[PDB]
Amino acid sequence: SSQAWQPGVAMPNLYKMQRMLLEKCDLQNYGDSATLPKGIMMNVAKYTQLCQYLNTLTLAVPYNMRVIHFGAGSDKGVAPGTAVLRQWLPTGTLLVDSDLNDFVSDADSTLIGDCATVHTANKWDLIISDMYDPKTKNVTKENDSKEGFFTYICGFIQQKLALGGSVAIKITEHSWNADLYKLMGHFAWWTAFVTNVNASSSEAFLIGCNYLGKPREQIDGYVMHANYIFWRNTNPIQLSSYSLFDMSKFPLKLRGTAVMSLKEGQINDMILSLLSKGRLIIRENNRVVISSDVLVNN
Amino acid sequence: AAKAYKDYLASGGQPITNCVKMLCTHTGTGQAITVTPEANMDQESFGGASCCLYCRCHIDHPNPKGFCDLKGKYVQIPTTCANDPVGFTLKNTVCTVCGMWKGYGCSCDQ
Ligand SMILES: *C(Cc1cc(C(F)(F)F)nc(O)n1)c1ccc(Cl)cc1Cl
Ligand SMILES: *[C@@H](Cc1cc(C(F)(F)F)nc(O)n1)c1ccc(Cl)cc1Cl
Ligand SMILES: Oc1nc(/C=C/c2ccc(Cl)cc2Cl)cc(C(F)(F)F)n1
Ligand code: NA
Ligand code: NA
Ligand SMILES: [Zn+2]
Ligand SMILES: [Zn+2]
Repeated sequence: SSQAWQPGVAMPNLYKMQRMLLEKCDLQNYGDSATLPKGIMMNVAKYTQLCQYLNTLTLAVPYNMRVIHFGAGSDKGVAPGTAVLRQWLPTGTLLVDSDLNDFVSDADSTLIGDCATVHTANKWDLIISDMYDPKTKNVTKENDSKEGFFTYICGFIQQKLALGGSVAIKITEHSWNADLYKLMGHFAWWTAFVTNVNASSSEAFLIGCNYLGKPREQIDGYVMHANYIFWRNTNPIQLSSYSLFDMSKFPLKLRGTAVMSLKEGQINDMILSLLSKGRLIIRENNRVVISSDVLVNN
Repeated sequence: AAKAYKDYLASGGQPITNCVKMLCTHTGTGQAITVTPEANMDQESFGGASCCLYCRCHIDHPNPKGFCDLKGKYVQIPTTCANDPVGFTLKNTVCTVCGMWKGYGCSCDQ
């Protein structure tokens, strides 16, 4: 039970290699709750454990790193997740957050509205998503791949994520997308990570580490989601907030990762090697401009 | 400004809630407003924007340029006053010398 001192649990490799059929998610610990430190909310605890886990990976961390956070608005109109990200990220890191409804944030810039109304030509080094629609869960119908904001997430990754960049996208039993799992195979490494504080939920963060811009491995998203549920159904995770009490090593270490603009024909096997180790980011470094569309009508 | 909030609390109103409290070591410098949580053993750290009356109420900030000194930062609040961060920040003022709250860390008058 040494997992209880971890920030969470990552899906073991052997589970990723199965060919399971999708089944209903039935968690043994479904209904339990972890004991959070006094006055700490779940959204802060959850993001703290995600960042503690991301610290163990080979994230590229360049100067003036660029991070974008989707589905950042809470019901109360604030942005707890954004507050944790800004705590975690090196000072001066550009942080932009976004959601469908208005909220107050610590981000450098906040975008309100859906994908079709926001645009940028700039590339990003890290994408975090907590976007989730509770109405997606419907146990009376078949649990198929969801094609709403997920299609936009996939498009954003393939067009606006810098080579060497990483993502952490929130999924659940019912909130998932086959193409997103497939796109996990375009990273040097990937996993599905479950926070210890929210282990009673089917929620997980699909983490793609070091984007290669091409399929390193072929992943069938339908199968992999089934594999994810199989793992959750057969591996009870003990609810734990233990990792929250030791924040001494929390800040993301500055690596000063090199950024450079390379032509597609210049991306060779040795560049891929650098990308895969979190030692290189490929994108331009122009002024960051975000556009917001407004439908005008009388 | 404080004007109305103080009267709201004086009458017996509910202090603004949902201020974002952060996890931290509680071994920080203890300064009032910092780029990262700096709560000491007698303080709590909160996300700045959530503790700012102006940001929360979506009203302009009292500054010709409209600069917010909380948004994007962390505010340290004495644990004894953590039940109302917005109120505490309004009522108190930060020391321009040591960057500590007056009567809550600042000892420049000794
Ligand atoms: C701020 C409450 C408030 C609103 C107004 C306004 F409506 F005139 F703009 N003025 C003052 O002074 N105060 C507030 C606090 C917390 C939440 Cl969740 C929402 C609001 Cl609007
Ligand atoms: C904090 C004021 C305060 C409260 C206590 C208590 F714990 F005994 F209640 N002790 C001390 O020393 N100080 C405070 C200040 C200003 C505002 Cl607007 C609100 C609060 Cl909670
Ligand atoms: O082109 C562009 N897209 C977006 C956001 C897409 C999106 C994807 C998934 C989800 Cl869940 C929500 C959104 Cl909004 C954002 C930007 C900009 F913000 F950088 F300008 N620029
Ligand atoms: Na930080
Ligand atoms: Na004040
Ligand atoms: Zn403000
Ligand atoms: Zn002083």
